[PDB]
Amino acid sequence: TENLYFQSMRCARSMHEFSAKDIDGHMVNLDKYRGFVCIVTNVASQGGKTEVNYTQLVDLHARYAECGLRILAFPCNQFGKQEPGSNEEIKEFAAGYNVKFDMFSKICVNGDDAHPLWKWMKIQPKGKGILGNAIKWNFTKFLIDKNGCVVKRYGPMEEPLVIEKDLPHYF
Ligand SMILES: [Cl-]
Repeated sequence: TENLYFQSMRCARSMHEFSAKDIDGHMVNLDKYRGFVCIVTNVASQGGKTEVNYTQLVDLHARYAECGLRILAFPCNQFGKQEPGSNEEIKEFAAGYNVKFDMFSKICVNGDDAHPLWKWMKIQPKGKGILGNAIKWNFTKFLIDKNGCVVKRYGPMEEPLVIEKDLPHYF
């Protein structure tokens, strides 16, 4: 079972209570996203849906950054080992898609070594999965409101443009 080891954290109210290393290795306090609507997603470079996901995320960011949309991308190698490269290589991969949103260092999203933000997101009322809460594949997406609460989860079968219709409610 996936366990928080600071059991307090089952009572965390917001993504803004968490921190993560950016793709350059620097700690980022996620409270910087207060007042912004965020899409948080796990990414891979060698996935079957890598091209559509990066392309559409870059498009949403281009079209809605000025409305308050931010995107946090977390590389993860847990799905067919489809993100095997170094953070430096992943950074250059994203640059080829002209990514202007925020890239993070590679993490686990499932299991005992999952980043705490990911452990927390999947037990939120609106972050729950269909059969259990595990992240099922690359490019699961969580929509986070301006107060840092999880408001919707989109599975790997949902391309990022599907999210577009839901954004105006949270801006
Ligand atoms: Cl994929």
